[PDB]
Amino acid sequence: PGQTPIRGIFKSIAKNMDISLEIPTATSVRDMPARLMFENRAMVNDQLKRTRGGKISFTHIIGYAMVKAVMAHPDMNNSYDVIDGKPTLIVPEHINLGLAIDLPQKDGSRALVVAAIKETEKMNFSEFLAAYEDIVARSRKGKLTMDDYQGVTVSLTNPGGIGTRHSVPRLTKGQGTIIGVGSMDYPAEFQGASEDRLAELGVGKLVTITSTYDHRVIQGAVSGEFLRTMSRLLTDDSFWDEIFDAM
Amino acid sequence: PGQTPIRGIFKSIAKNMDISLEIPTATSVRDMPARLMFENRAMVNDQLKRTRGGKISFTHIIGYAMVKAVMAHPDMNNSYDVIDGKPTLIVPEHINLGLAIDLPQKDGSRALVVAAIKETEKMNFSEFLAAYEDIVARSRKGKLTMDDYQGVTVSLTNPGGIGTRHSVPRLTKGQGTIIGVGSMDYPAEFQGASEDRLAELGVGKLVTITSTYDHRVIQGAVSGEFLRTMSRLLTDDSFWDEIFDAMNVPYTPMRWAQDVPNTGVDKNTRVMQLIEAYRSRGHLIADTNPLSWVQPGMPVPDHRDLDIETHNLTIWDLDRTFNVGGFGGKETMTLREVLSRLRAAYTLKVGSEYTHILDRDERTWLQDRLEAGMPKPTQAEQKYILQKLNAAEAFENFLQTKYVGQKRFSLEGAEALIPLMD
Repeated sequence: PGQTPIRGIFKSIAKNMDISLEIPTATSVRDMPARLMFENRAMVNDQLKRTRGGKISFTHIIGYAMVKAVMAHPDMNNSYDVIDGKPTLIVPEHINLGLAIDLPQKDGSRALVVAAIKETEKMNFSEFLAAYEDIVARSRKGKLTMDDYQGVTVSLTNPGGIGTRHSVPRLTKGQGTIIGVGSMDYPAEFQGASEDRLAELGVGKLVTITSTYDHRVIQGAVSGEFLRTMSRLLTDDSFWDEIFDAM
Repeated sequence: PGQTPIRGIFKSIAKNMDISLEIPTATSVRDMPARLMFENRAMVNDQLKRTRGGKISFTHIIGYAMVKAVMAHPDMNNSYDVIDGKPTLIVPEHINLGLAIDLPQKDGSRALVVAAIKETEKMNFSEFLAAYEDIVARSRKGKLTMDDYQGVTVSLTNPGGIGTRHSVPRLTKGQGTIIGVGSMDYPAEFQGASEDRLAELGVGKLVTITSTYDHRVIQGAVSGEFLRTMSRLLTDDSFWDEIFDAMNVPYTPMRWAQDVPNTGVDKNTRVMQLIEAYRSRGHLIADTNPLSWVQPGMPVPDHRDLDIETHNLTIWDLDRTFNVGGFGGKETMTLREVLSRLRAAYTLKVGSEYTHILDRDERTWLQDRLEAGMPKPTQAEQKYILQKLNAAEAFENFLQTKYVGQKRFSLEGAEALIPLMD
C-alpha cells in the first residue's frame, strides 16, 4: 500500500504509451470460419509426426496469411511523420513483422516486447516457419540483440490464447496498423449443447480478427478490403496447395 | 435553437471528460454463458418469498463476482499519477466499488453520478447486498453526503438494461479500470425462433462483459486473465455454495454440465425414477429441525438419490415435457413443474415415511392426502391456535415466578404439544 516510482523497462512502456496519444486511430472487426484450418492443420502435423519433425500452430498459419494480404494491399505498410516541419508519408523497403512475445524476467514479473521477422515478402511457408522459430528459440535462451528490436513495420497480437473474444489495442509510433487475433471457440450460446446435436445442424467454429490503423494515412475502405482478403485466403484452394507443397 | 452556456453539474461533467483525454486506454471483450445464473437466482428468490424478504438482481451477483476477481488479480485496482514531477504507481488500501446511479433531478433532467461501496474486500454476500441496498435507498430519499462520492478505486456500469449488446466507455482520472455489463438475451439470429425448437437444440443465453484499462499501469494479459476468472466463477460449484449458505437456502444448487443424448434408458424412465426417490427418501432433506444443528457423532445417511445428476438429467431438461402417468392429475408435465410439486409435498415442514407399507389401498390413501397439501385455515381457527399457545407459555412463566426453586419439569421449547393433542 502506498506510492512507488516506476523504474526500468516499465518506465519505458509508460513513456511510449503517453507518446501514442498523438495518433488518430480507428478499428475494424470481422469474423471468419475456422473449420478448414482445423482439418488441414491436422493433416500437416500427421506428416511431420512420421518424419520425426515438429508441429505447426494457428499463429503460424494466420501470420503467413497476413503477409500475403499486406502484399495484396501495400498501403497497410505505410506510416506518418513530420520532417522539416512538413507532413510526410513513409513507404518502407521491406515487410518486417513484429511478434508480441510475453516473457517472464529474472525478478518474476511478466513484460511484453516486440521482436521482428525481417524481409518477409521474399519467403515461402518453409522459410517463414524457420524464421519464426528462430526468434522464439533465441528469446528463451536470452540471445536477442538490439538489432532484432528495430525496424518493425506491422505487428501481430494474440489475445485469444487466454480466451478473449476480441480487443481494441493501442498503436505505437512508427507503424500504420496492428492486427489482433481472438478466440477460436464455439459462441457462448452453444457452449452447453451436445456434440451430436451440433453435428446434425452443421455448426462450425469462429475466429475474430481486428485491424487498428492510423487514419491520417490509411482509409476505412483499405482496411476493410484487407480483412476480406484474409478471409478468402483461409478458405482458398491455392493457399493450401502452397503450404502442402512446401511441407 | 441557438447557443446556450453550460451551467451546473453539466459543466462539471464536461470538464472531467476533457481531463480524461490524457489517459491511454485499451479494451477487452468476452462473452459468457448465463443459464446457471437464471436457474440459481430463481432458487434464491423462492426462499426469500416464503420468508417475506426481498429480491436479488443480476447486478448484485455480477458485482460480487467482480470483487472476488479483483482480489484474485490485485493489479486491476492500481492507478497512475505524477508526483513531484516523477511517474508513480498508486496501490490503495481498500477495494471501493463505484455504482453508476442514473437519478432524475428536481428540474426534470437525468444526471449520472458514481457513489461508492467501501471496504468491500472484507464482506460476504449478505453484507455486500446490505451495503448495496443502503446506497440505493439513500439516493432516492436524497440523503447522500460528500464522503460517499470520494475514494472510488474501480467502477461498474450496466448498459444492458436498455438492451445494448456492449459498449466502449471512457475512464475517469484516478482509477485503473471500468467494467461494463451488456444485454442478457438471445442473439438476434434466434429472436424469431420457437421455444420448442430452441429447447431441442440446447441454446442458452449470453452476457457480454468488457474491460477498459489504463495501459501505463495494466497490461493486456492481466485484463484477459481477469475476465477469464469472472467467467469461471459464474459457473462454479464453490461460488454458488457461498451464496446459498449466506441466504439460508436448504437445497443443493443447480450444477453446470453438458446436455446428454436420449440414448439407452429413455428420459421418461428417468423422470419416473426421480418421482419414486422423493416419495421414498425425501424426508432425509426436509426442514423439520427448528435449530440449525447437526449432532457431531452421528452418521449422516447418503442422499445422492435426490439430485438430478444421479438420474442422468441436466439443467437443459427443465423446460422439456415428459409423460408422468397421472402424477398431479396430469398425463404430461415439465421437469420444472415435477420438481416443484415434489419439493412442496415432501421437503417442507412435514416429512413422511409410508412406502414400506404392503397394502396398495393404504399407500394410495396416504399418497393422495400428502400431495393435495394442507388446506388453508380460517381466521377463527387461527385465533384458536394462538389462544392455546398463549395458555401453555403463560402457565409455565407463572410457576417460574411464584415458585422458584421447586421442580416442575417444564414444557418450554415444546409448547406445540398442546395444540397437537387438542
